[PDB]
Amino acid sequence: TATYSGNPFVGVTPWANAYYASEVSSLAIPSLTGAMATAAAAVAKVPSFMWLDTLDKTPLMEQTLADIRTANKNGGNYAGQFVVYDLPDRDCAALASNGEYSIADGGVAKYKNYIDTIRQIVVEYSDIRTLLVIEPASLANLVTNLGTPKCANAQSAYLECINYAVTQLNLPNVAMYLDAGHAGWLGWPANQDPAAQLFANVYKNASSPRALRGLATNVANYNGWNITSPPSYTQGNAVYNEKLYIHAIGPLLANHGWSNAFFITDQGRSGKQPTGQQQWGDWCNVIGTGFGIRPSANTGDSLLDSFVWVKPGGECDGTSDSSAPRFDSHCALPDALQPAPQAGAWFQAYFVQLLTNANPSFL
Ligand SMILES: O=c1cc(-c2ccccc2)c2cc(Cl)c(O[C@@H]3O[C@H](CO)[C@@H](O[C@@H]4O[C@H](CO)[C@@H](O)[C@H](O)[C@H]4O)[C@H](O)[C@H]3O)cc2o1
Ligand SMILES: *[C@@H]1O[C@H](CO)[C@@H](O)[C@H](O)[C@H]1NC(C)=O
Ligand SMILES: *[C@@H]1O[C@H](CO)[C@@H](O)[C@H](O)[C@H]1NC(C)=O
Ligand SMILES: *[C@H]1O[C@H](CO)[C@@H](O)[C@H](O)[C@@H]1O
Ligand SMILES: *[C@H]1O[C@H](CO)[C@@H](O)[C@H](O)[C@@H]1O
Ligand SMILES: *[C@H]1O[C@H](CO)[C@@H](O)[C@H](O)[C@@H]1O
Ligand SMILES: *[C@H]1O[C@H](CO)[C@@H](O)[C@H](O)[C@@H]1O
Ligand SMILES: *[C@H]1O[C@H](CO)[C@@H](O)[C@H](O)[C@@H]1O
Ligand SMILES: *[C@H]1O[C@H](CO)[C@@H](O)[C@H](O)[C@@H]1O
Ligand SMILES: *[C@H]1O[C@H](CO)[C@@H](O)[C@H](O)[C@@H]1O
Repeated sequence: TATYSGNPFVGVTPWANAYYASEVSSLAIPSLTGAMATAAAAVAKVPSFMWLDTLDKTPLMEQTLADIRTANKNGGNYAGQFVVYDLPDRDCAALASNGEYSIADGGVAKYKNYIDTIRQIVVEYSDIRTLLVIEPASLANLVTNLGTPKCANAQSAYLECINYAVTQLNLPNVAMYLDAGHAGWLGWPANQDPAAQLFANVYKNASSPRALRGLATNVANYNGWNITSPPSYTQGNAVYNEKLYIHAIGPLLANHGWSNAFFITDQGRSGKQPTGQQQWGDWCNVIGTGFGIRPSANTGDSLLDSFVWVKPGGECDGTSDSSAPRFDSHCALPDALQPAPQAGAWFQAYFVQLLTNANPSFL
C-alpha cells in the first residue's frame, strides 16, 4: 500500500534510479578496469535521491516512477526518492548552483507552476510512495546568511515558495523532509534555537501538513553520523556529528510547536573520517572523502527514520575554472579537488576518490 503511518521508510525499499546508473555505467566504468570496474558497478545499485533541479527533469521523474510501477507489479515493493530544488534565486549564499528562475523575472509564479507540475505527477502515481527532500540550503541560508544581499532579498520569496511546496505536495502517498543543513552549519549552539523557530514556523504556517514528516540533514555534505572523536576542524563545536545535531534540534522543534518531527541523514560522502577539510565551512568537491553508511531504515536511533544518499557521489559541487560561469572561490581552495566541472555534471576523478575511500568498502 502506498499510504503510510509513522516512518515512511518502513515497509518499502528505496529505488535506485536509472539516471545515476547510466552515469556510472557510461561515464565511469569504461574508464576503469579490473577490481575497480566491478566495484563501480555495485555503486550504481545503491539507492540515491533524484534531483529535480530543472523543470526539464520532471519528465524524468515520471520516467523513474514508470520504472517503479513496473517493478512493483513484477513482485517488488519500491519507493520513489526525489529532491525539490528549483527555488527562484536558488543558492543565495554562493555562486556555484544558481538556478533557472529569478525573483526579478517572475520566478515565484514560475516556481508555483513547477510545483503544480510535480503535484500532477504525484497524483498520476498515487500508487507509489514518494519520499521528498524540500529545497536544500534554502532555510539554512535564511538563518545564518542574511548578510548576503541575494539571501536577504530572497527571504519573502523563499518562505512563500516553500509554503506552496509543502501544501501542494501534501498528499497521502508523499513524505516530505525540509532541508535543515548539518552539524557544522546549524548544529552550533548559537544557531540551534533560531533554526528550530524557522522550521517550526514553516510547519505551523502551512497548517501542520501531515505529509511533512520532518527534517533532512547533511544533504550534499560530509559530516559523520556517529563518530566518537571530534575532527580537528570541528574545534569549538560540541555538536560535531549528525546524531548530536538531530537530538539537539529535535526537542527544540517541539518547544516551538512542531512535535513528532523525525530525521533523515545523508551519508553518501561521509565514509572517510576525518575528511580532507582544512576548514569546516569548505563544501565544494572536498578531498579525502568516500562513500559511507548505506541507506537503511534500521538506524538504531529514536529520531532517525533512515540513512540516505541524497547527493549522488560523482556529480560535481561546482566548477574550479575561474574563466567559467557560476565560478565560486570555494571550489578553488586547497581542499577542493581540481580540475572540477560544472555543478551537477559528472566529475570522474571525484567518483574514483569516493570509491577508493569507501567505507563500507565496495572493493
Ligand atoms: O554558500 C554555501 C555555504 C554552505 C555551507 C554553509 C555553512 C557551513 C558549511 C557549508 C553550503 C553547504 C552545502 Cl552542503 C551546499 O550544498 C551544495 O549546493 C547544492 C545543493 O544545495 C549542490 O549542487 C547541486 O547538486 C545536485 C545533485 O548533484 C544537482 O542536481 C544540482 O544541479 C546542483 O546544483 C552541491 O553539490 C552542494 O555542494 C551549499 C553551500 O553553499
Ligand atoms: C506564511 O504563509 C504565506 C502564504 O499563505 C507565505 O507567503 C509566508 O511567507 C509564510 N510565512 C512564513 C514565515 O513562512
Ligand atoms: C554508528 O552507526 C552505525 C550504523 O548504524 C553502527 O554500525 C555503529 O555501531 C554506530 N557506532 C556507534 C559508536 O554508535
Ligand atoms: C494507507 O492509509 C490509509 C488511511 O489514510 C489506510 O486506509 C490504508 O490501509 C493504508 O494504511
Ligand atoms: C523492498 O524490496 C526489497 C527487495 O525486493 C526487499 O528486500 C525489502 O524487504 C522491501 O520489500
Ligand atoms: C544515461 O544517463 C546519463 C545521465 O543523463 C548520461 O550521462 C548517459 O549518457 C546516459 O544517457
Ligand atoms: C550500468 O550498466 C552496467 C552494465 O549493464 C551495470 O553493471 C551498472 O550497475 C549500471 O546499471
Ligand atoms: C550509458 O549510456 C549509454 C548511451 O550513451 C548506454 O549505452 C549505457 O547503457 C548507459 O546507460
Ligand atoms: C574516463 O576517465 C578517463 C581517464 O581516467 C578519460 O580518459 C575518459 O574520457 C573517461 O572520462
Ligand atoms: C570485476 O568482476 C567481474 C566479474 O563479475 C569482471 O567481469 C571484471 O573484470 C572485474 O574483475
